[PDB]
Parts: sequence; structure tokens; C-alpha cells
Amino acid sequence: PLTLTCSVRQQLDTPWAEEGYEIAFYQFELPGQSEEYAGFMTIDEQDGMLTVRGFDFEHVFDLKKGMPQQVSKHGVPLLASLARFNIWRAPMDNDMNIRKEWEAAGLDHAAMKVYRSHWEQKPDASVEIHVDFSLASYIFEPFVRGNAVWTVGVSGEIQLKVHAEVRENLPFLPRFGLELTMPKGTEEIEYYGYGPHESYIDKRASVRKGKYLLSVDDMFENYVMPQETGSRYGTEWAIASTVQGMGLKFTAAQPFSFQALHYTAEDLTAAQHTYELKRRPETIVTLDYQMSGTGSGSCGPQLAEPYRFTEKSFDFELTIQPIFKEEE
Amino acid sequence: MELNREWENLSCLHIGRLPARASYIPYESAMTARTGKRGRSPHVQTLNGNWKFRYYRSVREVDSHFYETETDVSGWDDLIVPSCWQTNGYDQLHYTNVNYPIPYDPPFVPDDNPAGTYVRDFNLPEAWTKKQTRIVFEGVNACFYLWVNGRFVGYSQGSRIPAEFDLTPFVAAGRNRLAVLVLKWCDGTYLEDQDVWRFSGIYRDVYLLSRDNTHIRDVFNQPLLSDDLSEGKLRSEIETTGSLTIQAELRDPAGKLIGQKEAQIDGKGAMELDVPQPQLWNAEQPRLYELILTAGQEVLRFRVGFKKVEITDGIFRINGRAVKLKGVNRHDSHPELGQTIPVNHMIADLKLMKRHNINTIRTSHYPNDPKFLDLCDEFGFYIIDEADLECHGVHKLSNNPDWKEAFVERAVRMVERDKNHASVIIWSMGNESGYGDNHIAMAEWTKARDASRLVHYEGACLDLDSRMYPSVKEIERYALDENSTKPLFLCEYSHAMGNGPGDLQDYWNVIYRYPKLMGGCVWEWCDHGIAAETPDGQRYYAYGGDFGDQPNDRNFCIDGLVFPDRRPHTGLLELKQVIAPVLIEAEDVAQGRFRVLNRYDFSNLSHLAVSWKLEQEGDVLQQGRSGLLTAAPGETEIISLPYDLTVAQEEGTGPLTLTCSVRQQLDTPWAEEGYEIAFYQFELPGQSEEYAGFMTIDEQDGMLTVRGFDFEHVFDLKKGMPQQVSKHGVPLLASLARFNIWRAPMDNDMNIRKEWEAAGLDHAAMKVYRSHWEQKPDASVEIHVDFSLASYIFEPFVRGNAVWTVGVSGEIQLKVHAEVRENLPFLPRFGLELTMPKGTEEIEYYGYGPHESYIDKRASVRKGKYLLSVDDMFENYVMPQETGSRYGTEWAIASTVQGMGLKFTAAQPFSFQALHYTAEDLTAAQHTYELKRRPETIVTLDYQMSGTGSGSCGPQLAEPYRFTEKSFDFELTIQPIFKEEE
Repeated sequence: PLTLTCSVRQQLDTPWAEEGYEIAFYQFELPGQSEEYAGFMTIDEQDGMLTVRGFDFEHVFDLKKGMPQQVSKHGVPLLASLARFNIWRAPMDNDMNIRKEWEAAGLDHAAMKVYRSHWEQKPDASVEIHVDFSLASYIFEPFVRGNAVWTVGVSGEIQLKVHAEVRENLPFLPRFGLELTMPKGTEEIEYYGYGPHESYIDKRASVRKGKYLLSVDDMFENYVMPQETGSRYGTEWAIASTVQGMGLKFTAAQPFSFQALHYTAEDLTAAQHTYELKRRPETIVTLDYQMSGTGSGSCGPQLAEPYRFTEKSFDFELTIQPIFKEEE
Repeated sequence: MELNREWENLSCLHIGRLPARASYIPYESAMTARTGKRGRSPHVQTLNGNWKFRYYRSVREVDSHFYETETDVSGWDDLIVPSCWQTNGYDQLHYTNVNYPIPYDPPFVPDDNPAGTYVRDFNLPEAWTKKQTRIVFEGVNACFYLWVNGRFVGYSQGSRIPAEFDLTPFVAAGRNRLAVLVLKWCDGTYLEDQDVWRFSGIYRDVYLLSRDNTHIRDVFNQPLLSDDLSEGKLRSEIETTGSLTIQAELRDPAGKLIGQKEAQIDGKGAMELDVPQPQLWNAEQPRLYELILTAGQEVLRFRVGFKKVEITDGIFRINGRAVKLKGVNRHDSHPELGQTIPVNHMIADLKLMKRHNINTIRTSHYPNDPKFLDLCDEFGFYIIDEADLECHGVHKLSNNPDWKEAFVERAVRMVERDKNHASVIIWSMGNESGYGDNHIAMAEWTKARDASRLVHYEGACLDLDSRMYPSVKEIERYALDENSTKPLFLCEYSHAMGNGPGDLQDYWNVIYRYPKLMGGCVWEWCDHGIAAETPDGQRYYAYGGDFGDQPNDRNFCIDGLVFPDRRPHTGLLELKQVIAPVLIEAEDVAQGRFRVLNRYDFSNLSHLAVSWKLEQEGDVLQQGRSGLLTAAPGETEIISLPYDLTVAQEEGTGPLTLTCSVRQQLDTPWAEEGYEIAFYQFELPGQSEEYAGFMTIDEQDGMLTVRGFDFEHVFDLKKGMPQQVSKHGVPLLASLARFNIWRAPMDNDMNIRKEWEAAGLDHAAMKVYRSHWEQKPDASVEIHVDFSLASYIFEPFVRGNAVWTVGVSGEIQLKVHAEVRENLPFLPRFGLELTMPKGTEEIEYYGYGPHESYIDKRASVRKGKYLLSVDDMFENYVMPQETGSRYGTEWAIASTVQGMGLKFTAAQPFSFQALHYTAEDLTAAQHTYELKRRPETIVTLDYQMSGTGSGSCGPQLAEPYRFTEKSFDFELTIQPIFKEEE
């Protein structure tokens, strides 16, 4: 698919702007290995840790929590700690009314309960892991009940297919996504999608589609009251890597929401001023299915119905690939 | 052959290393080959990543069986390859200039020779032991050994050139083992005495190739343009290892088949092919053909450019036209990774060079990574490719005949690697300060091998003549002579050490008007300062001598045109205006007609236009834009601008200023639509006896207090200076004024600073001989002071007399006549220094800006009315020095944010400076974190001020640019002002 961009640019120097300054933009869409590496696949399990080695990778899953713990590629570690599912964001200033229902319902901090875990090996040296899980906090009925299928192939890709239902008497969730933690030194972000700045389901009129390259410190927008920031709606693919280009690549079936920061969501929630934010050495990457928009609910109407995350049965379909970006 | 000291031998340069070839990757199809990503090929396996590493302070204490297959490497460290280990916590950083940092005892290196051991396992498939397997190291500092599965396979030496080995007798299917020993110093260190930081390790890429048993071993492509550049022939000399049926096809830049051929080559043979009407390569239209070779399972992709480089009558020519090369020198240097350079960090440098009118790059003192030249083929740059040889000696290894095979192979391995690149125009035989018998062998081998390119060697069958740092008089002596049969190339001119290059317009004013002058290369692109933390958390850039390293050549490493985080200095903007490819000059400017000269070599001006603007004192009257420009290369166009002098001149009756800016029209890959290339400016010629009764004067203890209608001024009669200046009760001076003749010395003032400090100009005081005040018969106050400037051992420097005058409105006029001593070199400055209180933060001036300018560095500034802050006047260099001065200021106001301050005028335009740092604070500081910001604002009003120059290396400061004048008048006027109502 091809993309045409038409930008309305002026021609003379105004007292406030120069010659080639842009007033508006409009975009338009235009329609237009042979059984050699399956023998290096080895699998073992000790103390619930499923280790899968291949030709040039090594991946360690925790079977009793249903999450990957270590991802390697040519010996390089690519995760710093255990992955999780996340349903909490730092509340915005347009979320002053819905935050009382979120905190009263106990969505402030939830944990994960694994009912059953089971792994196999398909007849092409491919590994499948089936997990039945539930998201719950410590007083109430569980929020999300679902099941996930992790899949490791002969090249080292990690595919996730989670089907989840959510409880019927719950207002609407802030997000639903997979949170990973990549080690120290991951500093470049390169993504194909809408940019070069933040965009949401309802605040997306100023961004345009393209291929952008920036740093993790430039993803962040330092507000006076610290809150949720830096998320890019409708991302097609994204790579988070070091400055030499050793990292991970994320794709999906339909375009997802993408975030990369040096701050976790609880750090942005607990902070009240700009100097209270302590910068972490790691890089927190989040891959959201959907995410509820901003709105203008500080004073006036609430968030609109097509802009909320009011959906109680969904599929996710994420794909993670280790990559050395300079030679792929 | 385990550790027989091959690294001190000179008769063992390698063991088992394959001979040198060109640069290619075997792919599987033409679709994969057009991507450029070599990891997608099934015949290539990378070995970058995480290896097991152990560091030793000496080669003595290395274990003797680390290379064996069943050793435990689990307690070792883990290091990411590629990386230099001086930036990873190992041995301390070290910068050295042209001196060897080892005892000069060839071929011996010290006994404490640091070492590193690398261990990595890998797998290998079943269909890989049926073919040939090679390993390729793109770069390893100094020398290295190699072991595969506990068996010795190779030794190599040579730090900036790849090395390839044969692994077919050594590998097996399944798990394998690789072990490398890397040393810091070998006998090739005597040939690598580059003025750069000294790094070590495996710093470039490492991979494995799987080439079949009969494969294309070497390819040399030759464009064979005719005598009138009208017929093309691609001659592809292919050197195989046996009998190969080879397919070949050629395509234009648009993607259309123009040739196709099959051959049967049995070891060495060519495949000629015809191109009827060729599209030529140059730096501004980089058009590239595509060649695909197919043999067996392998597909090779090459990118071909058709060009011809020659010298005809002492005139350097590319593609028939006479070309002047406008370039910079470049080291591979990253402030956090050393000599490990990623791809985007190269693309950023190339975009920033290309948007500053640069078309040439000289790879300074070693060849770079093979994909930098792949990028330079695409963006468009002329490449002068130097060899890895810098035997600064001092002796004479160049004349020692048992060093000859070391000298020759460093050219053979370079020329064979980079011979199919369409951007390389000149082979250079390295930095030469000595004519020797070993450099001419390199030149003779290179000229016998490749005749399509010119051969450069500095010490001087020569092609071109080269000079490092001439004077501007020397090259115009060379140009007018008749015994000059070769063109002159400025090798490393205009050292940019410190506060920008001086006298840069002077070189190009005589390069442009003369033939026999083919241009040149400015010293450095970047500052080499390495990123360092302090124990307080205010991270800075450090230079040499900050790590306990011996010897220290401290600030000799900075000397660049950009900051280490790739921010431009003011020296790029000077160069950008000087080498701009469009000239505009006057053609009876009263009507509005202008000559536009095209200085491109191959491009017309159809992508440019001129935006013009009439203004008076920074306020715009009329503006417009021309249609388009049309001039062919080398030709002159006449344009006419529709402005009207009848309406404009009858507004305020002042001098008018026209500004014409050459702005482009389409988006380049490096710049947007309205981006500006050049600018040119042109001059156009076009209270009743009520407040004299409030004037009161008194004197107590030598303090002369003068009150008026709405002011109060306190002078100190025993020092001849104003102490307090008030306006509506607001204090405007913080302390006593003085005269100042000292500036913080620049980096181009390394030689004159010893005479300044030896003569005692570092700190002088003031001696008042006689003071006398009056009151004129219009209630005006005059103060006459006879003074002298002197330091504490010698004869006084300046003797003069000053007349201060206070009027009925509150103006302070100064008229000082001064003579200076006859046996004094030349003063840094002469001016009046004031100190204004806390809160003075706005500067607003009418003059040249918006950045710094001097008597010799002023080509990038333009006249206008500027408004900024005192923190933006300052340019934070790595070595703190004099900065922020604006030459040729007409008036200036320094005030608070509400506009309560002082206004400064003069008879003729002065120099103006405003900082939060005094000159002694900038002199005493050595790093950026040592500068403590003062609350006050130091304002300085200079009469003249000596320029920058380029006296760090080369000629000294020119005579019209020095402050050599021994009798002058100053004529300053100071006015208290409330700016919002005046």
C-alpha cells in the first residue's frame, strides 16, 4: 500500500513565519529452513523452568506463572525480568471522576493466578505452551479470565494468542497489554506508524503516518502533573533496541498501541511533581491491545462510548522477534 | 606455532591469512541482494553478540591452554562484540599526538603488553561441511591469534583492514569453539602513530561465509568511457578458482535491462559489456548502474558508477569539467563507543555535511568501514582514501629496506578492498612528513595496479602537489608562477582549534579567481572529547590528561567543526557561506538589477529562487520573491527585483538594507522546501532651559555626587571612574568600572600567550596622576583624568587621558585618548568594563548577528535588530575561552526583563560583549563544570579586538587583523533608559 501526503505550505514571509512553513496536511491511501535448523531444537524442564535452546537462541519460560523470563539471541540477554499482563495506566487529569471507580473496584494493583499449564512439541520442532489464567486483586471477584498460547518456532519467534473475557459489572478498563522489561542500554526506538508525537483513539488529528526513529528520552512528555504519556496509537511494527541495533521487533495481526519509557506506571502514579520521578536504568516496553482515550472529562461531558474500552471478549495475536537490526 | 613472539618479528606479518580481495557478500537471489542486509543470506552467519572475555595486564600471565575445547569459561566476563574495551571498564583512556607512546626501539614493544582472550561457541549445519568455510574479521586493534576447536589456524596483524581465514580443515557439524588472543602493541604500532585516541579490541564485525568449491574469488569492475564521454564499456575482470559458467546482467538507475551475457571463466578473465549513452556519476547527481553476477548457488551484486578523473594542463578535471574540491577531514570517533560506529551515526554526519555545501570527504589517516563508502556512493561525495600508515618516526623507517614489505602491503590491502567504489577519486599513501624509499614503492604499485584514479603522497612521476598549511600569500605565489605544472591541493588547511577558523574567506577569494588551485580539506569535522561523568552528576566531555595518562597532549584533540553530540559550531556557518555555490553581486543596485553567478559544476539553478527584503534599522518595509533562476554551470544571469525607492526613502531618511537569500524549492533528503543556501546584503543610500536648575553637585572624600532632575551619579575622583549610576532611583551599576586590556586566550593563541604573560598583561592596574572637575555654563559637568595602565614590574603599558561628561538629561560621555608603549607585541583588546546588577537579562542590539563575529570571522552573520538573553550570548566550548563578542555594533541595550537598563552608542561602530563570567573566570577554568555562574552581568564595550586566526598550527594572525595601533580615540556614550517608554 502506498501513501500520498499533501502539505499546504505558504510562499512568502509573514511576520510570524518563514517561507516554507506548513499550515495543514492531508494523507491518502493508494492500493497497489528446508529442514536444516529443526535438529538443533532442545527442550528441558527443571523446577518449572522450561528452557528451549535452538540454533542461535535460548528462551526460558516460567511454567508456574505462564510468562517468559529470559530471551536470548547470540548470547545477548534481551529481557531483564519477568513479563506480565497490565490493566493499569497512570490516570490523566481528564480521569478525575473515573479514578474513584477504578480504585474502588481494586484495579490499582492486580496479580495473576495460573490454573493449568501444559507444554508440548509439535511435529515440526515447534513448542506450544497452554496457560489458563485469571487476573484478580485481593478482595473481589476476578477481573479477567482467559487462556493464552505461547509458541516458539525454529527461528526463535515468540507468538502469543490470548483469548480473554472480563467481568460483567466492571466499568471499563484503562488498558490491556503485555509489559516487558528490557535491559540497560536499550535506547533507540524505530517504528512504522503515526507520529512523530503522541496519539490516542480520540486525540490523533495532528499525527501522520511514516517511519520514525527516536530515543526513549524523547518518547516522554514531561507534564507538570506526572501522568500517562508517550503512547503511539495504530502502530504497524516497532523495534526497541540498543544504539548498535540489538533488540526486539513487535508485530501483530491488527495495529496495536505501543509505549516505551524509563518509568513504570506505578512510578508515574505515585509521583506528584516533576522532580519526584526517578529515572530507571531499564526500558519499560508496553504492547497494548486497546487503550481508553483522553476525552475532556475534567469539566463537562465524560468520555464517549466508541472511545472507551468497553469490550468483554477479544483476541490479541502478538508476535515478538529477536533482531540484530544492522543485518537483520 | 604457539607464541613464538610473531608480534616483534617483522618477518612474520601473518600466518595463514588469505590474500586480499574486493568487498562482496554471496546472496541467494537478486531480491535478497537488493536489501543489503547480509544476515538474510543463507550463506552468511554472523558472530556478533556476546562473547566470553578475560583481560590481562600482560601477555606473560595469560594461561597456556585457554584455547582448548573442554575448558571452563563460566567465571569469565561477558563482552559484546563489536566494542573497544577502553570504553567498557578496562585499561585507562589515552590520547597522544604525533609522538609514539612507546619507547622508539624498532621492532620491540614493551614487556607489559596488555592482552585479551575471547571465547565463543557456535553451531554449524550439515550442508556446510560439504563446501568451503571462511571467517572474516572486519577490524581488530593491533594483532590477534586464532584457534578453532583447540587447533591453531591463524595469526594476523593490521588494525584497520579486514582479515579472512580458511576454516575447512577445522570445523565440524554441530557445536564448535572459537578462541582469539588480542594484543595491544605489535611491531605495526610504529606504522600507526595517528593523532587519535588509542583503542583496542575487536571493534568491527565478525562473520562466517559458506562458499562452494568452485566460486568467483575476485571481481574488478572497470568503467571504460570514451574520449568524448559518449560511449561506455563495463569490463568486469573475474578471477575464479576453477571452471565456472557465469551469468551477468546490467541495469540503469531507472531499472531497465541494458545488457546480459554468459561466459565460461577458467581462473582469470573479463566480461565486457556495452552501454551506448551513459549516465555519469558526480557528487550532485549520483547515478549508479547495477551489476548482477550469478554462478552456481551464489549471486553477487555490484553498483557501478561511470566517471573519469584526470589532469590536463595542470587543471584537475572530473568528467571534462574543472572541479574545485570543497571538503573536510574525518576521523571515525563516537563519544561513547570509540571507533565503533553504527550506521545511523554515519547517516547523520552525511546529512549534516550535505546541508552545509560540502562535497568532498578525506578519510583521515586510515580507511573506514566498508559501508561508509557504500553510503558515500549514494549521497554523493568525493572520497580521498588514505592508507593506514603514519610513521611519524623521528629514525626514518621510510628509508629502511627491511620494512618495505610492511609499507607495501598496507597499500595493497587497501586498494584491493575499495577498488569498486564509484566515489573514491584519489588514492593517498598516508600522512607523510618524510620522503622515503618505501612510499615510492607504494605509489608505483598503486599506479601500476589502478590507473583510473590519481595517487597522492605528501612528501613528494607525481600527479598533484600538496601543501599542509600555507599562507594566503604562498598559494598566490604558487599560482602566478610558470614553473608550476601541477595543480595545488590544500592538504589540511585552516586548523579549527578553538573559536572557529580565522581568515577562511581569504583562501577562497584566491582559489576562485585562479586556476591551478583545486580546493582543499579543512582540518577537522568533530571534537574528540569523550563523554565523562563527574561525582556530582553534570556530565561533560573530557579531553586528554583527565585519566592519568602519559603523555598528555590535552586540547590538541578538540579542533573540530561540530560538538561531540553533533551540534554545529559557528565555524560551520562560516564555511557554509564561503563555499556556497551561488554568488550574487551588484549590477547598478539603484534600479534593482543583480548578477547571479552559478558555481555548481554540473547543475543549473532551476531549483532555487531569491527571497529579497528591504528594511530600515531591522524593520521591514517591502518584501518579495523572484520567480526562478536558470543559469548553466559557470554562467551569469541578470535578475531584477521590483522594490520601490520612492516610497521607502521618504519614511525616516536613513540607510536602507536589502537582503537577498537563496532558498531552494523542493524537498531534498537532507533539507526541506524553504531551506537557505546563501545570503547577500546590500546597502542603499537614502529642554529649553527647564531642567538645568535641578543640577546639584557635591564632593566628600573624593566622591563626586551629581544629582539632576531624575538621576543621581556618583564618580570616584581618585580612580577616575563612575561608581554609581541611577535613574528614577534604580541602581544600574553594581561596582566600579574599569579599563580592560585582557581577554581569555583562545586556542589559536597558544604562541602569543607566552609573550602576553611574559610582558605582564595578565593583570594590570590603574594609576591616576591628576583629576579635576568643573561645571560648564550650561549646567554640564566635565571631569578630566590623567591615567596610566601598568603592571607591577615593568614600564607602564598605556598612557592616556579621559574626559567624562554628564549632561542635564543624564548621559555619560567618555572621550579617552591613549598611547601605548612602543616595544609591546599587540594588545588583546582595549575597552571599558561595567558590571550591572542582578536581574539584567535581556540584550537588544542593532548590528551583525545573530551569533558571534570578529574582525576575521564574520562571513556568516548578517545585519539586523536582534533580541536575546545573556545565557544565549555564551557559546559553551569544551576548553573555556573568549566567546560571545559581536563585532560592528551600532547600538546595544542591556536591561532587565521589564526594560530598565543602559544604552551604549559610539562615534564609529564598536565591539560588544555581555556575559555572566568575567575574563579571569574564563582564563582560570579548564573544564566546563569549573565555571561558576555569577549573579551579575559583565558588559564590555571594546574599541577594537584582535581576531581569531588559525595560529594553533600554521600561519599566525594577519597584520590587518591584529590590534597593532598605538594612538587612538574612543568616543563612547552611555544612557540610562526605561525601554518600554524611552
